[PDB]
Amino acid sequence: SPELGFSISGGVGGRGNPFRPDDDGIFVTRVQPEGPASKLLQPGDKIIQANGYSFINIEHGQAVSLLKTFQNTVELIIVREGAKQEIRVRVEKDGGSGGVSSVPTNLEVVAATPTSLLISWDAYRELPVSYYRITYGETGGNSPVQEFTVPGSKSTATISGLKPGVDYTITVYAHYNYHYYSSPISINYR
Amino acid sequence: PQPVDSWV
Ligand SMILES: [Mg+2]
Repeated sequence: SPELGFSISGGVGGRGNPFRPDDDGIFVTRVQPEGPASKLLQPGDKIIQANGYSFINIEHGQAVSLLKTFQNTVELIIVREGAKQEIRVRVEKDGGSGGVSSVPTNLEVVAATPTSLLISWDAYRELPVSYYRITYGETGGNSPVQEFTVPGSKSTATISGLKPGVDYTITVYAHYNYHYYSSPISINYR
Repeated sequence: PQPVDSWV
């Protein structure tokens, strides 16, 4: 299913963006290293038009669904960050190449007791991380999911008070604000 | 919470 190779945040009533937090615009957020947009768009690029359709004052939902719906050649007008510059760009959709990287990456248990784990992940650097949120719950079993957070400058956390010899699903989310970056990372562990 | 960004 042809893809453009980048993610967008923002939109009127949307969940904001880490580039110009005051601006509800549509912003290029993550760009895939080997994909269609990688030598053309950058993080923080505000989309103002795509294939003739204005992205000014657009809702996030509609922006995603227009982008997904477009032919294969998508022509964008972006504003790049004084100061600002308006730029037209052509991006051709790709079948094609890649599963997207996870955010953060390389989640692992490095030490364990019967009821405690030290987990670590690779520090996510491409975008501002205000905190990491860690959740853990018993794998596919009737159990709620428990969660806590560590500062964005931390790359390990301890999970405590686990029941001994149970399977737990552990997820780590990189949060800019209340909401997190796409592709949060998960492992399971007995 | 939800993702702040969506892939296209
Ligand atoms: Mg320990």
